[PDB]
Amino acid sequence: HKILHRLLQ
Amino acid sequence: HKILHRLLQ
Amino acid sequence: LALSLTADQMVSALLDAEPPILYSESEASMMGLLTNLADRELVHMINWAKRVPGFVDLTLHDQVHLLECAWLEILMIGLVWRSMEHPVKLLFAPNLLLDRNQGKCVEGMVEIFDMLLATSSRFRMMNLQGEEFVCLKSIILLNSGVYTFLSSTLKSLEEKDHIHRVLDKITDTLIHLMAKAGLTLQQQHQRLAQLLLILSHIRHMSNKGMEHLYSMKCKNVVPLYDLLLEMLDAH
Amino acid sequence: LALSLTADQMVSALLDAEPPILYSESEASMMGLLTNLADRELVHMINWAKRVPGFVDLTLHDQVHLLECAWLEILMIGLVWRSMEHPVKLLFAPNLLLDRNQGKCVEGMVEIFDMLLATSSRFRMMNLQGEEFVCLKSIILLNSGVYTFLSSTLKSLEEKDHIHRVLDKITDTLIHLMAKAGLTLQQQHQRLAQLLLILSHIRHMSNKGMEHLYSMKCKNVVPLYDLLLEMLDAH
Ligand SMILES: O=c1c(-c2ccc(O)cc2)coc2cc(O)cc(O)c12
Ligand SMILES: O=c1c(-c2ccc(O)cc2)coc2cc(O)cc(O)c12
Repeated sequence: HKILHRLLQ
Repeated sequence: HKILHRLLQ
Repeated sequence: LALSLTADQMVSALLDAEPPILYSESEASMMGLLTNLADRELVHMINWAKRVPGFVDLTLHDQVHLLECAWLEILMIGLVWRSMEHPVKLLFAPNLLLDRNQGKCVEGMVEIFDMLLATSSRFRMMNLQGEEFVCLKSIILLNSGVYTFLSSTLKSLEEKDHIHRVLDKITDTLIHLMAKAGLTLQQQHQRLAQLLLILSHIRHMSNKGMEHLYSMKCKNVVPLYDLLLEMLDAH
Repeated sequence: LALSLTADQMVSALLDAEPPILYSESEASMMGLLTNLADRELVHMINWAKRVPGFVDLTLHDQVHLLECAWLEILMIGLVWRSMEHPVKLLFAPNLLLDRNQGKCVEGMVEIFDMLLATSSRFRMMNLQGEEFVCLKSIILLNSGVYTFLSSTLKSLEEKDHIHRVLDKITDTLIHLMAKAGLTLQQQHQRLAQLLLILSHIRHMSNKGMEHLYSMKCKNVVPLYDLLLEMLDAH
């Protein structure tokens, strides 16, 4: 979830 | 499947 | 021929073919209650299917296929419909009204109870009508397994085209109902879409429910109910 | 605010936000090819999502949720769209055109390839347009995870209502497109229904595909592609 969260931010 | 087949017939 | 029925003849017929009301009769005990009820309902679902305009025009093999593909989704949409008037509760049977926390009796069940409750709340706020409900249930029966029909046979292809046309009629029927309900053309398109998109959620809950039932089955916590086992196996 | 966009502004915007075209770069080898492509596409899917009218109005937590719930269905609908013009083939990438039999390289894969091919054939016969395609893909993003949003928070409830209104607009947009395409009002309702019912099939194929990917993952035949593993885990 950390990568998804990063890319979305 | 035999019961289903029977009931449908 | 179902293709001749008028919108009102379609709805009235569907409403008259509704299955009768059945009463239900630890983790294993909970699973037993639900699977026992589903097994009994399946017998009546088969009788109901025969009366869905167009179903009997199909080959016995295709009738079997549709029912194998949509049975759980049909039990579930009937459940959310019955639960409409009972906020936060699931009315499995007149004598079986279960709260959300009741789903904790079984590992992994509260998850699906929440999705079911969510859909019910959704139909409530939308004020879904019974005329609409029966159309949706028939659409599920016809739509779920049609694209899994063989594509390697002319007859199968014609069977798919026939189902698609009957599905078109049901669509006209739903629009018709919203029309006389006083809805504008824009509200009709929007409501029809909302309903069909919910069917997508129901397919999801059904898939999740199926995986859950198979996993329990594997834990040998599912009674030997022959018809239910037949339908489960088909997946 | 997406709610202000006109039908044409909606479609044009969606068309301009389309992700770029990517090229792909035994049983393990096959799984590696597909999972590697999906991982790379996911990066672009996230960028695309940000441009879907209404997506960024949601809390970061809800954006994450929608993507976690619909990612595979979005990759799959894009795949059937690309495969339209290639009867019997699946165009994963310009340099990766696979036939049905190619699915036999992996246990359980031909089944899902057949469903994918079926949907593609379906979109072909229906002559699905790109304007429609982008609307459908956005609907999937917004609709899949909206009913899994928490119901235990006022903000979450407002988030669900917002998504539902944006979904209504997309519905008006689809009707609009079919209108200028010369379709009668009856043909419009019917086509809109056919499209939305297909989305239900796609959700099914996605669920089946997910179970397949997890099972392979368990057989340790899935490369360690971090983003793909993140999305898979979310299910
Ligand atoms: O919801 C159900 C039902 C069920 C029973 C009667 C209905 O009318 C509808 C669903 C049956 O078996 C299950 C079995 C499960 O493992 C999980 C479930 O959520 C269910
Ligand atoms: O179809 C796919 C895809 C895939 C890849 C790129 C796309 O554009 C669409 C689907 C990825 O991983 C899988 C993994 C599987 O186990 C089975 C599948 O069918 C797939």
